[PDB]
Amino acid sequence: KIKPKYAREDVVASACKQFEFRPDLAATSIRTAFVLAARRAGFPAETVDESCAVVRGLDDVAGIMNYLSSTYPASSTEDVASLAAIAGIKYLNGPYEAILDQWRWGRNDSDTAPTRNIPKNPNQNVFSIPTILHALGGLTEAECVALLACHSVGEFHENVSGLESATHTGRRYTLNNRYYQFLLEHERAFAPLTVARTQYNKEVATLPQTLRCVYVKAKKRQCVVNAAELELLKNKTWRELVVRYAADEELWREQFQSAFTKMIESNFKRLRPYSDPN
Ligand code: HEM
Repeated sequence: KIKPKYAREDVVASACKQFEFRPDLAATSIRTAFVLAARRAGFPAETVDESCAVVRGLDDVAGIMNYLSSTYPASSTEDVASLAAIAGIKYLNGPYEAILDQWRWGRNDSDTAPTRNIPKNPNQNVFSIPTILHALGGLTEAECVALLACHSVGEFHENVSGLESATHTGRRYTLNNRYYQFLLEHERAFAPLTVARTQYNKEVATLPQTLRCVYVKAKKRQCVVNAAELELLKNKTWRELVVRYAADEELWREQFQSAFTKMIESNFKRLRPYSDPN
């Protein structure tokens, strides 16, 4: 039955309206697509030292998801969640047109036991970034690198990373290739950041130790990036992709949409090609 009950653009439009009153939840909804995919792949995170696939800071997003599901019953919650992430990209002026046009449906709301992969080294606790990203549907290195431009939007939260009033790149509301340009520009100025225990970050059981920081200007904005994200700039092939995306927005948009689609389809079976229900 090539028969979704609803039009995918209606769900996207309904999520966008929510974002119009809660603009901050667009980027969190995008992060949620990664959280879900990382969890299906066996990489749920406990610490942002590994990735932002932590379960924390998603209450308000779950609020919107519940609204969308009530609004669109008969849809699976997983399908709705992927469309909300896509709506986040749209809201944040990101490239989403191919992702939406090629969107497939039928994601099973399975009741699957959470799994956590175990590193080969007994004294290793965090997985590398390539290990995690490649596993989100079998991504190429180009797709992995393309996906990280989601860090060009959103911000840090006290119950997730343990700090507030910081972003990756100094901006929050445009999802483009500025991420790559930012990393390359400030690569050598990033310094270790100590995240202190405060009365506001108690939800973060173990504060991250690998965060690094630059202050960018007539006031300074605190810009924060994982040491691991920066260390990849030392890898030849990774860096050439960062350099390339910094200069070639068109190429980046293509790879981004291809990666994002693989991610939101990863570890789902029997997804169905979309047909207009009308
Ligand atoms: C795999 C390595 C990754 C690392 C180390 C990492 C690190 C982080 C950190 C520290 C934050 C701040 C979280 C907070 O305090 O709220 C963040 C936020 C965010 N990340 Fe990641 N991340 C990774 C992967 C990804 C991927 C693959 C995506 C998208 C597909 C993504 C999308 C986002 C978005 C949209 C935000 C902002 C969320 C918000 O504003 O609520 N990240 N990331």
